[PDB]
Amino acid sequence: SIAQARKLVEQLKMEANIDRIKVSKAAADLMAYCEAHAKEDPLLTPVPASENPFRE
Amino acid sequence: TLSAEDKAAVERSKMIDRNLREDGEKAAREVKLLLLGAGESGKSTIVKQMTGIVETHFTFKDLHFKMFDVGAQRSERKKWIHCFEGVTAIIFCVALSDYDLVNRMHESMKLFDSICNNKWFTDTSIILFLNKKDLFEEKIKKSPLTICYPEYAGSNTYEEAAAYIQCQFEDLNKRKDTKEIYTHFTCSTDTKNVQFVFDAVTDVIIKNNLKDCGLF
Amino acid sequence: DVQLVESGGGLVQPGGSRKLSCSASGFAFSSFGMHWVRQAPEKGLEWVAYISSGSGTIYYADTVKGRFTISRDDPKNTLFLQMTSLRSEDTAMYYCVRSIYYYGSSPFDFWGQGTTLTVSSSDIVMTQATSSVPVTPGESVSISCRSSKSLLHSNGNTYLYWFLQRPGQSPQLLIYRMSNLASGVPDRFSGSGSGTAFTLTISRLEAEDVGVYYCMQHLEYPLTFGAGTKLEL
Amino acid sequence: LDQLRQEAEQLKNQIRDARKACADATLSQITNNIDPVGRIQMRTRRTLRGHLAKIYAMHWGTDSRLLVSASQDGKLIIWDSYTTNKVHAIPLRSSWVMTCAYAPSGNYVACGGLDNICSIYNLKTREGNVRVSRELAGHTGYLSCCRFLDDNQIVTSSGDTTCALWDIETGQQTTTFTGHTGDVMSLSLAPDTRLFVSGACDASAKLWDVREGMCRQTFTGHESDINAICFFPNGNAFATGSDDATCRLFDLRADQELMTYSHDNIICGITSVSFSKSGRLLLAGYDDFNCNVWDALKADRAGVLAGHDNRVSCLGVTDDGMAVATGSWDSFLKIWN
Amino acid sequence: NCCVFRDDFIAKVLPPVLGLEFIFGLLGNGLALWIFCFHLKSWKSSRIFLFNLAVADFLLIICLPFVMDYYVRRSDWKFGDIPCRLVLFMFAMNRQGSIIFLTVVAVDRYFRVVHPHHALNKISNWTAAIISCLLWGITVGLTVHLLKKKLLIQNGTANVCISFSICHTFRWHEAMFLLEFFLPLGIILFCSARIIWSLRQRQMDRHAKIKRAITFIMVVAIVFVICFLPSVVVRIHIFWLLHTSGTQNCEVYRSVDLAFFITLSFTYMNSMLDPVVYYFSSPSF
Ligand SMILES: O=C(O)[C@H](O)Cc1ccccc1
Repeated sequence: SIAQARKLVEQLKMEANIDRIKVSKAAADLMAYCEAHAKEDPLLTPVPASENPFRE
Repeated sequence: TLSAEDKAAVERSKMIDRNLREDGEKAAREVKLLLLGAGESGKSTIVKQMTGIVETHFTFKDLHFKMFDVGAQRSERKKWIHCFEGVTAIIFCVALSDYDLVNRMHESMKLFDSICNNKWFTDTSIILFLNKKDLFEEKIKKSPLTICYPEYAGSNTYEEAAAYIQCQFEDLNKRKDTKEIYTHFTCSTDTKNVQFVFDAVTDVIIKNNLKDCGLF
Repeated sequence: DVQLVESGGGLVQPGGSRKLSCSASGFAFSSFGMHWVRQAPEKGLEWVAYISSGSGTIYYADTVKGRFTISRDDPKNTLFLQMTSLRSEDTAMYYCVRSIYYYGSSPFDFWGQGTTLTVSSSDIVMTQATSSVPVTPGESVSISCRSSKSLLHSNGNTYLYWFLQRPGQSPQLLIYRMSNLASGVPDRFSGSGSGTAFTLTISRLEAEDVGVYYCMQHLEYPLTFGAGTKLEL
Repeated sequence: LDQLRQEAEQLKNQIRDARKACADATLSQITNNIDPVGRIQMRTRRTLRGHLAKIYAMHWGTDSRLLVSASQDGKLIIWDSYTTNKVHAIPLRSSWVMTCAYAPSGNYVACGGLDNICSIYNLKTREGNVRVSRELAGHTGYLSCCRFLDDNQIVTSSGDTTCALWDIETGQQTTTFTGHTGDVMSLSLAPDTRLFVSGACDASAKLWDVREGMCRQTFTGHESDINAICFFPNGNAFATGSDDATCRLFDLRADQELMTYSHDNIICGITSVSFSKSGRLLLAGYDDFNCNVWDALKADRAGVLAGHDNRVSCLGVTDDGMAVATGSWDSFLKIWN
Repeated sequence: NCCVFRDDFIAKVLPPVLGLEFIFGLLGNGLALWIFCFHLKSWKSSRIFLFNLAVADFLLIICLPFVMDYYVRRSDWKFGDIPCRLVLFMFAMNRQGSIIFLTVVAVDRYFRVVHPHHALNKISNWTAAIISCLLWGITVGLTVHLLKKKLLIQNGTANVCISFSICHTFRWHEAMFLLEFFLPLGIILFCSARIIWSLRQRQMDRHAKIKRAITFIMVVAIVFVICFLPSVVVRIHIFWLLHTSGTQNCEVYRSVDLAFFITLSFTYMNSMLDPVVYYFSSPSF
C-alpha cells in the first residue's frame, strides 16, 4: 500500500546515491589479484605427489 | 602400518558404519505417504480416522505408516516438491460439498492437474478421497450441479453426479500407461479407510517388487 | 558430573582370587575404552590391561598375561577385572581410566579413585633420570623425559603424554601428543621437544603444583610409564 | 499511490543511466591478451560412502581436513577426508534437512530444513556424546541456508523472503533483513564477516550490511531463480548460479555485470557455485550430473568433473585450495584434486 | 557286468544340432555377460541369481567342443583320461547348478508376489552372495564323486568316454539324475501356479505388464518341462526294461542308448533357450 510504496521509494533513493568506479579499474584489480596468487593455487598448477595429502 | 590410535579410530568408524546400516535397514521397511489437499477439505477428518511439516505414525496389520502433512507451507512448491520423490503413494482429499461454493472445485482441479503431471511423480500412484458424502447429498437434493459444471447434462441425483466428478477428476491423469489412481468415497464415520489405504499400498508394493525382479 | 568409583579391595592370601569392579556414572560409557592402571607402593605406575569399545579388542601386560581377565557390562555401566592365582608382587592400588579414540580426541582424560589390594606374604623404555627438584614458588621449572625408540610416526603425530599426581590424589592428564593442552589446565604448562628427547616446561611455578610427573608412550600398545620425577618445596 | 507509479521508474532509469555511463569497457577486452589456463584434469582421489539417501548440503572445516554432510536419511556425518573415517554421526529429529554448516572454531555444527527450525549441535562435551545446544525458531518458511559468523552468531535464510541474524546465547532474532519478493535460496559471507549477499527466487541478488541491517545494493540481470551464490576471495565480487543455465559475475564497487558463463549444450540449471583459492577458476555443479570448471577470467570451459550418477547438489573447496569435494543425489561424496 | 554301445547314425545326426546349440548359446551367454558386466549398476539379489545362472550356463557351453570331437569320430576319445573326467564332471555339475538357480529364481518370484511384505524380499547383496556360494558348494559336493572313481573304458575301440553306462546295479549318478528333475519341477509348478492365482484374485490383470509377466511365467515352466521330460522318460523305461528283463542279453538296449543321447541333445538345448527367456524377455529391455 502507501507504506510499501514509500519504503520502495526510500530504498531506491538510498541506492541511487552511491559512488561507482570505472569497469576498467575493476577488471584491472580483478586480473591483478588473480595473477598475484597464481602460484598459491594447487588446483591451477598441479602439485607434486610428495606434497599431496590426498595422494594414494 | 597403522598405529594404535589409528586402529582404534578405524574400529570406531566400523561401529558407526554398522549402526548406520542397521538404522537404514530398520527405516527401509516403513511405508511413506504424502498427504496433500486443497485445505479445509476433510484432511482433519482423515487424520482423525488414523510450524512446518507434520508427521503422524500409525500401525495397521503389523505395518508402520508415516503421513506427512505440508499444509502449513506457504512458500513456492516448485522448490521443495522434489524432496518427496520416494514416497510410496499420494493421498488427495477433495470436499464434495464445496462444488457450489466460492469455485473451490476448480481450484481442486488445478491442484490435482499440477500434482499428477509433475516431472517427479511420473510413477507414483495417487489415492483419492471424496469427503462430505451426506452433506453433498443434502446439498444436491436442492442445488443443481450445473452451477459448478456449465456443460453437465444428466439427472440431478447423487448416483449420477458422484460418478461425473469421478470421471472429470480421473481424466486429468494423462499418464495412464504407468500410474494408476485409486478412488474411494468416505464420510464422517466410515472406519474403513485404513483397509483401502492398505490395499492400495499392497498393490503398489507388489508392482514395485515385480519391477525390481524385472518380471514386469 | 563425571566420576568413577571402584571397589573390591582387601586382604587376599597367596594363590587366591578376587574380583574388582568400576562403577561409572555421568558420561556415555558405551562409547569409551577402559584401561586398568596399577601403582605399587612408591614404585610408580604400570599399565595392566585394556578393553576397547564394544569389547572387540583386548590387550594384556605380559606380566599378568593369561592370569587376569577383563570384562565390561554396558547395560549397568560396570567394568570388571577378574584375577586368579595372584602372588605377592601384585599388591598395589588399581585405577580406572577412560579413553576415547578419534581424530583430535583426548585419551586418558579422566581417572578413577583407586582401591588398595594389600596381599599378605619391543618394550619401549622411557627414562626420566631425575629424582627430586627443590623449587621455590614463582620460578620456572623444566622436566625432561627420554625414550628408547623415536615416537614420531609417519602421520606426524608424536604419541607422548604427560601426567601429574598430587599427593593423595589420582593422576590428571596435562599434555597429549607433546603439544596439545588438556581441558581445564592453565596455559602455564607447555610441552615441546623432538623425537626421543622431550621436555615439559612450567612458566610460573605456584602452589598446588607440587607432586610427581610421569611420561607415557602410546605408540606400541605395551605402554611403559616413566620412573617419575618428584617436585618438592 | 500515484507518486510511486513514476518515482520508482525515474529512480530505475537514473540507476540504468549511471550504469551505462559507468561502463567504459568490458572484461573480455581487457583480459583478451592473457594466456589461457589450459586443460584441467582432476581424478577422484577418495570416495566417501555411508549415506543412504540424497545429499543436499556439505561444508568444509577450517582445518581443511574435516567436513560435514547432510542427507534426508536423518543423519549428519562428520568425515575425516584424509582417511575416509567417520568421526561422528548425529541423528536428526527431523529428516527433512536442507542445509548444514561448520563453525570456524570447529566446536559447533548447524542444520535446518522444512521444519523451519535451525538446530545447533555441540561437538566437544564432557559426556563424550553430541547433544543439541540450542533450537532456533521464528521463521515462517523452510530454512534454506545457514552460516556461522562466530561461535555466538549465525545467519539464516528462509523461504519467507526474509533473512535474520540470531544470538545463540539467548535465541532471539537480533536483526531481520527484508526486501526480497521471493524465496531466498542461498547466502555467502564476506571474508571480513561484515557484509553478505543473498540470492532469492525473484531473479535478483542484494548486498546487505550486518552491522546496520539495510540493503545497500541490488543486482539484477538473471532470468529465473537463483540457487547458489559465492563471494570472490578478494571480497569485491561474487558469482551466482541460476536455473537458466547461466552463471554470472557481479562487482560491488562498479555495481554492474562483468561476465556470463553459458554454453549451447547446457540447458540444465546450476545447483552450486564455488571459487578457487586465487579466484582464477569457477566450479559449478549442474543437473546433467556433471560439474564444469570455468576460466573465471576468460569465460572458457577448462574441464569437466564427470563421474556422478545423479544431480550434483553440493560443492565446496577447502580453505587451502588443495582439494574439491562434491556431493550428489546418489548418496556418494567424491574428493577431487 | 555293465554294457556299452557304439552307433553310427548319431555321428551323422547329433553334430549339426550340437554345433547349432553351441553357436547360439555362446552368442546369447556372451551378450548377457557383456550386458551384466557393465550396464548393471543396480545389482540386486534377483540380478545376482540371474547372473549366477548365466555363468553356470556359459561354463556348461564352453565344454561343448570336447564332445564335438567325440561324436565327430563316432566313438573315439584321443584326449586322455584326465580330460574325459574333467569334461564329464563339468556338465553333470553345470546341469545341476542351472536347475538349482532356476528353482531359486522361481522361489524368489513367488515370495515377491505372494508375500510382498515378507522380510525375505529385502535381503542384502552379501546374503545373496553367501547363498550363491552355499549352493555352489552343495552342487560341487554332490557331483564331485565322479572325480574319485574314473573309467575311460578302453575296451570298445580302446576309447569310450561315458558316464551313463547301461549297467545292472544302481548308482548315485542315476538317482541324482532322476532327483534333479522331479522335486524342482514340483517346486516350480507350485510357485508358478500360486503367483498367477494370487495375481488373478486381486484383479491386477488389467495392464499389459501383468499379462506379459503371466505369459513369461508360463513360458518358463513350459520350456523347463519340454527340455527335461524325455530324458527322465527314457531313463525310467531303461530301468523298467533292465529290471524286468536280463542284462546278459545286451541286444534290447541297442536303440535305447541312441535315443537317450539324442534326448540329452534336447537337454543341452535348454542352455541355448535360457538367455532369451529370462534376461532378454524382461520389459525393461
Ligand atoms: O552330462 C552330460 O550332459 C553328458 O554326459 C556330457 C557328455 C556328453 C558326451 C560325451 C561326454 C560328456
